[PDB]
Amino acid sequence: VTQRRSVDVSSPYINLYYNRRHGLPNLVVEPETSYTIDIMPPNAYRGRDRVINLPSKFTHLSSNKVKHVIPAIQWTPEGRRLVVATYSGEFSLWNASSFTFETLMQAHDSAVTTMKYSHDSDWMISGDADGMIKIWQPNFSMVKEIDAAHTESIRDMAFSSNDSKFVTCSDDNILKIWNFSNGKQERVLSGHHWDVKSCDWHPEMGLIASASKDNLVKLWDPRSGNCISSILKFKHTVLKTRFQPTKGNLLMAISKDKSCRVFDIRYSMKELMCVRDETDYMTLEWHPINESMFTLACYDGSLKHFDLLQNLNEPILTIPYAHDKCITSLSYNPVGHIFATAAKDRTIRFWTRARPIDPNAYPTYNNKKINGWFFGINNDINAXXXXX
Amino acid sequence: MNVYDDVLDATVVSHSLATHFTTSDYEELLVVRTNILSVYRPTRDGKLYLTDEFKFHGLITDIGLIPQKDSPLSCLLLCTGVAKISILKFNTLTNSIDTLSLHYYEGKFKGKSLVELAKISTLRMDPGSSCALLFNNDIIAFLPFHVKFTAPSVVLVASELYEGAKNIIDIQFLKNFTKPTIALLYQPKLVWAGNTTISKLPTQYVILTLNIQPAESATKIESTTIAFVKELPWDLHTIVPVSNGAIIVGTNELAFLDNTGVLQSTVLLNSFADKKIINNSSLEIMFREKNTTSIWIPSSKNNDETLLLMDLKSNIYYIQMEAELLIKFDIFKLPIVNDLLKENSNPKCITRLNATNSNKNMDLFIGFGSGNALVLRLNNLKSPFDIELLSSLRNVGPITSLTVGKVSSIDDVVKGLPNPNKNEYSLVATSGNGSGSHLTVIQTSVQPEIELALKFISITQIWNLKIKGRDRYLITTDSTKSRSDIYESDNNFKLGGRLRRDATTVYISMFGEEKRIIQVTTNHLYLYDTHFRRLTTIKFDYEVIHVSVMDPYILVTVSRGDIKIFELEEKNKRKLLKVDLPEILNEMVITSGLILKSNMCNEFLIGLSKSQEEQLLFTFVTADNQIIFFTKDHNDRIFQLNGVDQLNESLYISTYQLGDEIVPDPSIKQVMINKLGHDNKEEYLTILTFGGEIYQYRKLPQRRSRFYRNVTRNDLAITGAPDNAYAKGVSSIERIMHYFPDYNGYSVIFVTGSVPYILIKEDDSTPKIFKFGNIPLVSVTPWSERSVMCVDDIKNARVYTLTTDNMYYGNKLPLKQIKISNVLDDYKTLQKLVYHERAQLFLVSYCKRVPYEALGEDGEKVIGYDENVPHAEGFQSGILLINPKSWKVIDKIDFPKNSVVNEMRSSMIQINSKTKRKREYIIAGVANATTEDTPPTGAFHIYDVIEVVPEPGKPDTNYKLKEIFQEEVSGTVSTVCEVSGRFMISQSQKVLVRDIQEDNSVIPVAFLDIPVFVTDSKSFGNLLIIGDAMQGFQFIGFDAEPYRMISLGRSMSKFQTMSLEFLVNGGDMYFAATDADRNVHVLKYAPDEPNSLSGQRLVHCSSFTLHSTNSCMMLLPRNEEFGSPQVPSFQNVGGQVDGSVFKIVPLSEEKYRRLYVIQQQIIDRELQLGGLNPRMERLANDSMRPMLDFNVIRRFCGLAIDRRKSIAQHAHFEAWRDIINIEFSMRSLCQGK
Amino acid sequence: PSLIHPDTAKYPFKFEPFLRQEYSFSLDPDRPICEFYNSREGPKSCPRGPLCPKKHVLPIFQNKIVCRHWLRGLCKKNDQCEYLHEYNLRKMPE
Ligand SMILES: [Zn+2]
Ligand SMILES: [Zn+2]
Repeated sequence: VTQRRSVDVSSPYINLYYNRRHGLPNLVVEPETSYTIDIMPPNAYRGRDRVINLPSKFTHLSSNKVKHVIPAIQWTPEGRRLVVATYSGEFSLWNASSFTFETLMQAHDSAVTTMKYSHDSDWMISGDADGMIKIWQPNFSMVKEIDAAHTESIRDMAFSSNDSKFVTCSDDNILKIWNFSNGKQERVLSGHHWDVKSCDWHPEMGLIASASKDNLVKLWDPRSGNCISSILKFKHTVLKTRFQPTKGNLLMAISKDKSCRVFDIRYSMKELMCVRDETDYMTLEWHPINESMFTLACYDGSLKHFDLLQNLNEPILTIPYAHDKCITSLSYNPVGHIFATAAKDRTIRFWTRARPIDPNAYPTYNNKKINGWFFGINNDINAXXXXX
Repeated sequence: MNVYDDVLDATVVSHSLATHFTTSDYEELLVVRTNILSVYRPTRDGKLYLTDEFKFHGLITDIGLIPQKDSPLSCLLLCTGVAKISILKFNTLTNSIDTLSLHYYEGKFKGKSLVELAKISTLRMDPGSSCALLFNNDIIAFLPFHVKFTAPSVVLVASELYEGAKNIIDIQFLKNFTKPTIALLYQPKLVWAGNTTISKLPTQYVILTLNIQPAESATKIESTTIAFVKELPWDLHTIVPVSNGAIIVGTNELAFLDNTGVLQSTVLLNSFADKKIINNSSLEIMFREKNTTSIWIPSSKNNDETLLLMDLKSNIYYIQMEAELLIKFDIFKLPIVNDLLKENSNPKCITRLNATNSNKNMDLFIGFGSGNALVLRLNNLKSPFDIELLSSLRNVGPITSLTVGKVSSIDDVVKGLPNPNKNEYSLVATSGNGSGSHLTVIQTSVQPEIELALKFISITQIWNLKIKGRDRYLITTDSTKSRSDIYESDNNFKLGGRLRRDATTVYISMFGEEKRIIQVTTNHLYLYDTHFRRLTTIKFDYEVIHVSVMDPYILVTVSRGDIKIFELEEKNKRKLLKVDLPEILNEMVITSGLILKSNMCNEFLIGLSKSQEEQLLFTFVTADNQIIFFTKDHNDRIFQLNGVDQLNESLYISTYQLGDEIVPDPSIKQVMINKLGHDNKEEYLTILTFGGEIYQYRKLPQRRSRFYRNVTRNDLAITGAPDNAYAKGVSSIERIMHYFPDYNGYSVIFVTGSVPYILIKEDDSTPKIFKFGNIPLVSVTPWSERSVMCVDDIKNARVYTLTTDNMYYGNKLPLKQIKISNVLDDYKTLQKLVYHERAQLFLVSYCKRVPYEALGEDGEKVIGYDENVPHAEGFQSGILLINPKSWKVIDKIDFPKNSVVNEMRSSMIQINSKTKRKREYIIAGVANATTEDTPPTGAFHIYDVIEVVPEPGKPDTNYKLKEIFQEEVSGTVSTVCEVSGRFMISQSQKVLVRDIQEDNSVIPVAFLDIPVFVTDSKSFGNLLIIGDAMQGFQFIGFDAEPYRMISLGRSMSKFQTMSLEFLVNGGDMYFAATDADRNVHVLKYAPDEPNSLSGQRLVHCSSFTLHSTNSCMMLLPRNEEFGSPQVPSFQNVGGQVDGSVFKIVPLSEEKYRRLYVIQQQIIDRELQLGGLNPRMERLANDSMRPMLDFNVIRRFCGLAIDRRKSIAQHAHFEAWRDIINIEFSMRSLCQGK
Repeated sequence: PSLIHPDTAKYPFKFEPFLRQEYSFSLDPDRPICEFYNSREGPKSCPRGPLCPKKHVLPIFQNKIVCRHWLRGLCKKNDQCEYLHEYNLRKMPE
């Protein structure tokens, strides 16, 4: 009965799988809001029209009622729900369809540091502020609660391309590749003189990147516990590392230093863009469908969206006052239509794709109510910037 | 383990260039369909006559012509899939295409691009004819030419060319430059409607004068930056080069940028454009295509050049020019007052075909992705102009949906006698995408219109005679009963005497310029006057089997193998003279002889050498398979068709040489050289094998001695098999060909048998065999002017004449255009057609592209509401019930605005679960297609078709759609499928199986959460394949008594799925799911395999890169012609956006392994057209057991019989008997109930 | 045969014996509920066992009131649930 902001790709996908089923090409959208029908759902857009599914429009801010600091953010790969980790140790589940929270799962004994779903789009590894990690079903039931996962708190999870094995990293200097189907560690990754702050598995070939406080990303092989190449381009400490989840051709690594670099595993571990922001970068996530498009986030909030085929030196779209505080975690739903991001301000903000006309498009520093009632039945609103 | 055959070959004209390729004589319009390059010669009347057709194993993504040195016929350049240039010289000697050079860039391009390469790698040609570039997306291949043919090719990103050039919008080569020049239109910062508020004028256009400096190892490319323009409208998408400089065709703004650089003038096309000469146009026109088609025509004999642009909505826009500095710059929508481009949409390629040495009165071919690819004639150019539909090339649009259904067999008896297509279904497409969208009945058989039908008693061969043009005397005969009775024009016996009525006649025809009548009876030849009386009788020692007649000649072949030729004594035409035939063939063993009149070996003759006149030459087939012939004035000099014992691609005439190479293996039962086609009467040698196999060679206009068949092109489907395989099609009724000079204007070769074939050439295509009715045919005879009488096995003779009113006889299967959108109401775009057997009628969901209203749940519009601007194309659907007997739309059930019936299926849903009374209901899944942020609305509409009392005037309107249940549900109803008496509909990420009760109260019973949007769902009993829009597809089991939608297997490779459908082949089941990336993925559910993880992960066994996005894949049973059907096997018939229809007919693991041996042996040993290895081509990145391109298997069928039997790795026969099983898999449509 | 919709529930498969073992789902949709079987014991009750031609009702499916959690696709008790996993409006708390 009560109306809510429903960002749902199902309607555009009809319009797509009509236009695609007739070979009527993806019509170029015109500034007027009637053309919002022909904004086809993200993976319809590749190349010289990727900037469409680049998320700029503020959609919804939500808070988990109890107001707790979010450690990690990951979408359920079907695009349906955003799983929100809790410092209490719970899975708050904000669905995409209405931005309303479903029941808290109460995952771990302590704070869930990270969570990540399998590429098979079923199982998900979580983790703890204690040692443990948990294997979950998509309907959330702890399949294998591996208690002695690490000696310290884990930091980042990542699955293989075949998701038969997954990598854990911790405040311990070592990484562990766990053979997933058995719940036992296959190969240990002996390296890094300091703690492995993050890690990512290449989504096609057998390759594991590893962000360390040793200010180097070692690129491990899953078959045998040795790094095939160690990138030494970083200075202070590599804070996180990712890949393009689509092709995997570009590895990426953020730093706790002002610096950030995007690499090619394809080409001799060469870097492409050494971006440095005066306010220190914190977390990254690649656009799930658009290769060479990602979003960095800073200590000053600053949701900085980039493209490797537009500006290597510069951000494409800066959202300089996205969050009040330092953004800790962000993820796109594998659809691409919503891009959720959370900060230490205890609020999770969702970012949809732009709509061809709106006076509140580009807001810039809202003083009292940045979350000022955006679920008012409609997508676009006129103007100063905040409502009520 | 499957074969892929194009049932209907592609038809959407994507590319077309009019430059001398095949012949230097006439300006030839090459037309790329999608994989089929077809060369047409446009006449003065405009009609396109196909000279040569070429089927490339791989999609022709873009084409262009590069002129070659030392020869006038210009070389071709085509691109295959993602970046694969193929240089093509047409060799005049072989009359086929040979590859000069192949250039793979797909590898080099991936090593430059950080993003995934765009599927359509677009090619550009230079006017200087020095370097032709191929760019994907900011990454450019350069192919330079020496002015070997091609210079070593470079691949460079645009950032290497110009300092900026960050992402290329469009490159085009510019006109009149000494050294070749590209003009990179690009955006550094990408900008769409949405980024416009922050980034203003953010498109940069740079002209770069290239220095293509080619070394014999590798070229170095330095680009001098002649002009740089920084601030240009965001929407600028297409650069079109004009002599003075480039035009930039944007979505809303249209900017002329000259060769010197500076913007001379820009025209704001509509309301959306804003910014140095500004031209504001209130005529709200927009170019919403990524690349707009545009014909630029240079001046001749002058300062008068034209550029016409085309909107997707199919409007021509002539732009005016004044080359000096630039004045007079405005676009003009050409007054299309006689709406003939209304029937078309999505223009893909415009090309001027007739040069006429003048810019005015131009004839131009426009290829459309929707309507028929029209050849227009623009008569004038005004800012008394009228366009005329000068010619049409039939395009089966995007085949939106595809469903089997009875179009004939709806009448069980027609003209008294049983139906020619009795118990014959045909898969009906929904061609077109716009105001000219039409149901296309892709018929399995030519549906022939009956003029006169009469039952006959104890007959086998009919011979009607036209005494003075008018048919007056008909002859019937029986081989078994030994009798040959003579009928009349009104069909009454003995009207009329002195015939050999008591014995079986073998041939009766008109003779001696329609004065005399030759009756060849088994033992005795006879001669008659117009009024029947015996004049001359000739006795034979042996029984006469083969007998042919021309105007002054009879030829008879007796039981021994001896031949006798007889000439009429022309002075009085009474008696008969023996022709002094060459004694060389008396030693030879002759199977069948035919008298023939064509200018085939007139070049070799002493008289009329290079004169082109039909010399009367007596063709014969030797037992060792070679067509030997001679004129009356032979002088013992006999000619032969050389290389028929092998029957290779080329077939030159030479003098016959007899030795001891005699191997009596008879495999040319009937041979005939015949003119074919309704207008362009091309001569065609037409072999027919004792195994009921038809080979058809073309007599080439240049070098008339040489015959040639396009082996690569699979025009003629295999009618039989040489090694006695498919004996069923020949053992019943003897295969004898009958040529008719006029059947409905169309000149045809009828082929009698259990399965009758009709060789129809249209002007638009190579002559194709089609199945002729579902009924068997014993003997054909040409009935009184443009009609042919055909007799059934049950002795029911029917006078047929092919329909030409809306039929088309190319596309390797005959197809009937059905325009249900008439004058009073046009149902623009017909989507998701479905046949309803309980009423024997079609239902199609029309979807009028309405002006879209952007609003939420409340009636208030969203804040960007503007009325002055042109609105976007939304949706306004609705179902039409069509009774195919009349093909009038019976019942229109319209839906609300924004609604579109995404999928609609007729079901066999259970009314009562216990009783199992499966009443056939259609369910239309309508979805209110709206904005992303608006709540997803959808409705499933279930309809029962009821026998209602018909309207007093017109019949066939005795059915109406009854809304038994509809429910406007939360989420978009994007698909419907009948999962075992229950129907599932999709929602927003949800799938609810609904069950229909006897009270028509429909309750959801089972539920399943799917990953993001269902594109396509299909059911195989209680199984389902619910296709996720980007997350591959769920394979879903469905239980009843406890309604459990059990998830059985996710597709491991996640992909943008296009159309799901099962293919079973017995044992383990397989699913074909196509892609947005034009890619069939066959995945099998294998829970027995340990790597498949209990079945939950489907093993992706085969990928197969199509030549189009598969619009609608659809399951139907397959005809196991050679074998026996123990388990009902199902083939997988999928439509294509390029207007192809494919079958993914699956195979037994023994059956497949035979063909995969053939495929791998065909690709390796026998060369392909563009050098493209089909197995290498039909693959993009997601087992080593690939889906077989039957297009390369039917090359084994077109292969030389000597090399064909050599490629057998007992097995050659076993191969053929299943190659027919693939081609005849569609003949299941010829079996009812 | 009946070419236009021959979905064919009576098709023989190699995984037809598998789907009786796992998932408890045969290729016959509305097959009868088998005699001499109880949900409390499992495969031990039926003499035919897992490869039973007729269907086996699980304790989750003979449960009365429907699951709110499974309806939103996130029930912790995927098996042995005190609620029902069958989306029928006859057994529903709104
Ligand atoms: Zn049992
Ligand atoms: Zn439950």
